[PDB]
Amino acid sequence: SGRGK
Amino acid sequence: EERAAMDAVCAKVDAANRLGDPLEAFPVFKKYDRNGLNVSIECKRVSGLEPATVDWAFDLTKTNMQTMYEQSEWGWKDREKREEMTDDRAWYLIAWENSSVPVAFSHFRFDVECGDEVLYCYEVQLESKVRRKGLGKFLIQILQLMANSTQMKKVMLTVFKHNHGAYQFFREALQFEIDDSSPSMSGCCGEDCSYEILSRRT
Ligand SMILES: *C(=O)CSCCNC(=O)CCNC(=O)[C@H](O)C(C)(C)COP(=O)(O)OP(=O)(O)OC[C@H]1O[C@@H](n2cnc3c(N)ncnc32)[C@H](O)[C@@H]1OP(=O)(O)O
Ligand SMILES: [N]
Repeated sequence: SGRGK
Repeated sequence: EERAAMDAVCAKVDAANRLGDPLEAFPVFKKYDRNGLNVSIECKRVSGLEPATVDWAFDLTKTNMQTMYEQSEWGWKDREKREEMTDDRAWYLIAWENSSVPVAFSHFRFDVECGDEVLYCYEVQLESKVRRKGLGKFLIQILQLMANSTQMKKVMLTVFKHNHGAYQFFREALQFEIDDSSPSMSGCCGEDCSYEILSRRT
């Protein structure tokens, strides 16, 4: 879930 | 010669984003009928989904994930997540039990990440009642197939360290690696971040 750095 | 490199990469992403049905050639992946399920799977751009389907997908994500987002550095904000899920570039795999009840989905994109063409899995979400039946693994295998068929270099995703079931699913059952972009791959004294970025090369 989501798009982290 | 730096624009030439990103132009070959962006060309492949732009082409994938112009596809009609990325699964047209792969009808065997449009059904999952194991362990009591009878699911039909479709791949559509978000523009092709009914609004009530987008609402179901957002609500399922919030139900499953809100607390874990608040336990992370990110926080949860409805508007930010809804905007991400309804971006024109969003693609969806939707699993419909008996071709009628939505029970699982993935939000994915064809994009560039760290100079590489990737298929980025922004969500994989199942209703509780359909879990531990192999459906999640199958959806990720579809993503892997689409990454291959569009000439992406990897499938990528983010997982919370405190999402222990999903972490074991990706790392052990599906053998995703920790990606070089993950926070844990910078620093030699064991930095402290609540997520990992995982990937699987094509
Ligand atoms: C961002 O989206 C990436 S991180 C995923 C975030 N989503 C999330 O947390 C939503 C809630 N969870 C799910 O929707 C679902 O639990 C998944 C998507 C995490 C996994 O889907 P499935 O339930 O369909 O998993 P299977 O394909 O049946 O599992 C295959 C094998 O993986 C291991 N597995 C899966 N869940 C596990 C949990 N909770 N704990 C330990 N291990 C898990 C098993 O090895 C499993 O095989 P089994 O034969 O043991 O069932
Ligand atoms: N990252």
